[PDB]
Amino acid sequence: EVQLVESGGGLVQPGGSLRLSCAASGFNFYSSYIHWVRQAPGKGLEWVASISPYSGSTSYADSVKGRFTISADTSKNTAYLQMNSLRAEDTAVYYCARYSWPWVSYKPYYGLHFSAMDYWGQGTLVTVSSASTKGPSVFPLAPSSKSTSGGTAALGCLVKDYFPEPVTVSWNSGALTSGVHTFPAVLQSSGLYSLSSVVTVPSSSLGTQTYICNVNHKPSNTKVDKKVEP
Amino acid sequence: DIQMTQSPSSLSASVGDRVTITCRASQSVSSAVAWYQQKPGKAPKLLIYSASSLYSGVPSRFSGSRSGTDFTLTISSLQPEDFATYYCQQSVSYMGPLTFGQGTKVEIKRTVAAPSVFIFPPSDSQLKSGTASVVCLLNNFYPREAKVQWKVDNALQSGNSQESVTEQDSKDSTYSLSSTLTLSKADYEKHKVYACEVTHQGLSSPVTKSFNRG
Amino acid sequence: MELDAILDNLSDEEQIELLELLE
Repeated sequence: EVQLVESGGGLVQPGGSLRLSCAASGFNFYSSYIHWVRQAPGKGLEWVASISPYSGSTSYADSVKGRFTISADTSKNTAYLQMNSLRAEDTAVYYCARYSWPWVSYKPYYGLHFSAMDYWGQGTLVTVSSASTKGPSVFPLAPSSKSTSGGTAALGCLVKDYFPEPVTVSWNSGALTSGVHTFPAVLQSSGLYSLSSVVTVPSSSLGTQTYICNVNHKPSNTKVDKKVEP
Repeated sequence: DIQMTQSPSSLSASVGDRVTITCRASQSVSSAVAWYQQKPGKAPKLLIYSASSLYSGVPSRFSGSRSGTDFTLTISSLQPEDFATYYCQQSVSYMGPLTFGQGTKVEIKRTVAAPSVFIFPPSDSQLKSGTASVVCLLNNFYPREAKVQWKVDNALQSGNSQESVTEQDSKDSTYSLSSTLTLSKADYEKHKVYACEVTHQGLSSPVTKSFNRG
Repeated sequence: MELDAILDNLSDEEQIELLELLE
């Protein structure tokens, strides 16, 4: 069906450049407006740029004029955001989204109808930082000995000393999803991130049932599997 | 430029309540107003377009109305899965700047729930690297406010801890908290009892979970 | 009918004046 897949985000030093791409699948790309909308961590939505892909007409937010260039290839049904002179305040998740044409229509006896962003991509994270890429270390949070065997236990994994975000954590290669809490990372005094991923399991299962957290940090190409024993 | 002033910045309501979110445009935006719902870590989802039209597939409890420059998103029957940040957005300038509005965080109000408290010593693996992380977990509590105090051989700690809270659970409306105490391997081995003491409205008395290093 | 081609050649003020005529 309709899909927007974004690519090209990552870690970049201040003043550098990045190029985001957004590949559109299940709709007429010639008959759309494409927008880039960004969200800095924990902040609101900020429109960045718009393009009409066929006529190539563009619009930019004042925050990015002269630094960013939105473009589109109607052959590849792919829109692009070329970002130059990146600053720390450009750090955000960058979203691709779509207006179906027309922007506004008028129908007699029914009035005006304005298009809205009905399809958004999943977003791509852009981090503007001088800090260096580092893969994580994974440690078990072992379920406690201070314990009965008749109730609920908690176990988990500590994913520390990595940069940049994000980290994905699954349990038992995805087979265990209920009772999982993967916490927001906090930035340690090292300048690196650290988070915990915990699960509550039946206390009777421990030691028999195998519990592995699967940590993936794609920025560093790092995949670690940590088995968590008591 | 054209500003969307979105009032309340946040609100808390019970399941089934009627909730209204407001957006005032600094000047005329006609009916070029959309309403989006954003859950944590996900792209915004369109709820309302052209200020009053329900987007296809959206539950009927979401509706939008316009009076002049005032735009209202109404959630007539609040559901637990409606925990989210909502944003208005204007598009009255054809291929011109689109502006949003600061958002409204909607928390779901539920009965008081006490946290389940667990403590985790550092792995031998991490100690072999030279640092020690002691983790305290607070599971599935509600209200979100909670206090964690670390005590090492009964000495209160300060400055060596970092916290993180999950987003409100979309299904049971609870929170969870992770507190991490960081010590050097040497300072860690120079002490015995590591305790996490938790204060929360759902607990008659503060609850301590402890372990001994040996 | 589509209004985009019309609005593309109107000022912001002209655009809103047209849109308000069509309400």
